[PDB]
Amino acid sequence: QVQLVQSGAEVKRPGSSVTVSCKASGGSFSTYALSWVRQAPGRGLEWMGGVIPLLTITNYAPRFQGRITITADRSTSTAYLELNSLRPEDTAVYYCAREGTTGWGWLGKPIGAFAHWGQGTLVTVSSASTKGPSVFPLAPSSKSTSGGTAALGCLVKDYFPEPVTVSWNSGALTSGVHTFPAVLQSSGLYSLSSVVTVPSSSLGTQTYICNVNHKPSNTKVDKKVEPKSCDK
Amino acid sequence: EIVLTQSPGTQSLSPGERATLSCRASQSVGNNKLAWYQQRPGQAPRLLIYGASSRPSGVADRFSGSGSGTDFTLTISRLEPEDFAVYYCQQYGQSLSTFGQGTKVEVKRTVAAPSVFIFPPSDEQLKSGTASVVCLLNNFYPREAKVQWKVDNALQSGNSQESVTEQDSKDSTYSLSSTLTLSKADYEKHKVYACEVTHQGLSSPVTKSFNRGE
Amino acid sequence: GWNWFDITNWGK
Repeated sequence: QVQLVQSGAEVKRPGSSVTVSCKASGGSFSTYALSWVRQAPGRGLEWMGGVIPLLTITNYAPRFQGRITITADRSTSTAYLELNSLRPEDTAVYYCAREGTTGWGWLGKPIGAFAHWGQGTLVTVSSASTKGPSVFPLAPSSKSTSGGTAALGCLVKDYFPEPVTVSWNSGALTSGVHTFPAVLQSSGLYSLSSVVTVPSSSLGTQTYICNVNHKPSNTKVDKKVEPKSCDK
Repeated sequence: EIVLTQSPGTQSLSPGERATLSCRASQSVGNNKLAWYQQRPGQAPRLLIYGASSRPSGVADRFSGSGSGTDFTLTISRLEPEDFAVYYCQQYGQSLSTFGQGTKVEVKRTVAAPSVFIFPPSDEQLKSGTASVVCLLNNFYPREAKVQWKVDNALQSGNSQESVTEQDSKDSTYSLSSTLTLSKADYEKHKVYACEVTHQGLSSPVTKSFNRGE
Repeated sequence: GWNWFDITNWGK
């Protein structure tokens, strides 16, 4: 069985170079072609290049020729992708992928096409520094009280880097929950919202707490969201 | 460079329907080395077809590939729930391999207008000196939707951002969230904050608003 | 045409 394991997500400053590793086990590391494919957020797949270890035969896409180096370490069955002069547009998930084979086992005839993929590695090119988010309430509209559907949520803003996870009432509440993809603000920090719609009548027979977790900054907030009361 | 064109980029189909995806090459693909991959949100791509028509062991036989030269087709006999995803073709008939831009096969369902909600900034955030106004468009279909922010009826630009969820696995709708951000000081110079929504399911724009300090 | 993608086939 062929399994490809890549190094963890990494934040890289503009202009720097990044190195992503891919450790293989199973089949044959040396005799099958290993390629690298990336995918920027919301975009398609793009073949960057590949390498055949046995004879160190590299093959790069013109678009990356001059900024890329792909190497293979046969003693550890590890392949490496190096990308220089990083720009924000290089922010993407990078995958290594090995050619598939025909027949039973994993030592049959190579098929060229990519049958084995690593889990991917998110590379974020930015000048931002790690930062925990503030978690603000999106209070249920008082102009919906009796009967109907009410909406409430939490605004998790100004954090870096990705990712942030959000659950409601420690996972007991999932129906009607929508946790949106984060957006990257002009400041270079992220922001996301999580909302849930519920029966207006439940605003008095149930509490709502969004559980926010941002591991990099060790921010772990359990924010209770309730109707806002105002005088006059 | 061989350009692979996948058109249309999106196919809205019903569960169980048949599906045919086209991949056209700018020039002949060497030895029919055309491959198809499937990719679901958050997951890595998965090989479905290689050599234009060969299906690896493990891949459901409801997927089949045909064609040669410059015209290829991926056929899905019947769409199971897990088949709604994105499909990419790739040519490797020459050293410079390329992928098509992909075709998203989503679930077609009855039109549904969005439920719109507007949230003023929390007092907690105000104390910090910033003001975020959020607008939620909930459970709508099709995906196309548009949001316009109006403060005292003045159209806003450059101060808002939005994102959309993936199609819901249960009711096949989409949801969108948009945030309008202003400094506390600027927030207090205006009175009416409104979110105007347009969608195929609305015969006319839907506006939700609140007045600062009310 | 010398297809880099056909090299491992030749070697196999």
